[PDB]
Amino acid sequence: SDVLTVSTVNSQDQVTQKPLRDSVKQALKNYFAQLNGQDVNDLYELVLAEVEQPLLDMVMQYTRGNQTRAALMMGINRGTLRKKLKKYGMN
Amino acid sequence: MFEQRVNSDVLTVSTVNSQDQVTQKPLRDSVKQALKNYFAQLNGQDVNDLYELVLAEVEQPLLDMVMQYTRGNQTRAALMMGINRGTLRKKLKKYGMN
DNA sequence: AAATTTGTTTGTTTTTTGAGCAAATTT
DNA sequence: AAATTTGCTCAAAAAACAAACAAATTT
Repeated sequence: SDVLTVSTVNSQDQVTQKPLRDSVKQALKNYFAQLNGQDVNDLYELVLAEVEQPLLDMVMQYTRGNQTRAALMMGINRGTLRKKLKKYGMN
Repeated sequence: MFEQRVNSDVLTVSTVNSQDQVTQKPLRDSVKQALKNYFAQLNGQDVNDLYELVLAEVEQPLLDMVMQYTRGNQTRAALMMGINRGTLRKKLKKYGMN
């Protein structure tokens, strides 16, 4: 059904899958909960950055550091990959 | 004084630990363990679109949640997300959420 | 009655892109 | 020895943009 899921455990010690989107939801819920009233400036180019670093780190781990297949997997350009690596400093 | 808070820890997701103790680990790891498992129960398939798949998993809620928090007001959400109002409407239309 | 926010468009800039290429590196 | 992947440059096509509004809606 859903390809992107994380394990969870309920009180009765049952491990159990759940969509990733359900964490992100929680993630944020909590963020907002936190700041009472403090304007939020850059929420998009934040969460992105907290989701690209792992995607990158991991779809390189999986390709043995082959930037070319790396890109083919991610469906984006050999170039823009080198950029995104520079951005988080990985290349 | 203000204790430091790393970015790792600015977006967190509660988890149970080795001493069934409730700790608070970065979203990062969710995205991390999510892809680990996506590879595991994969094998050999042509995977040409991995970026977009992740993205459309992360954009949906970000929008889902930001809109609920501005009780419908785009102009804010857009300003709050640090993105052009046009491109907000674009993204919305993509997932519904109109 | 204001004032804001919506729904459009019109043009510019910033980003992504393919397609080349020598040099380096893996097979 | 051969195939490939890097690191770069170019130009082209595409996505994001800010600035303008009238019409709609909310303060």
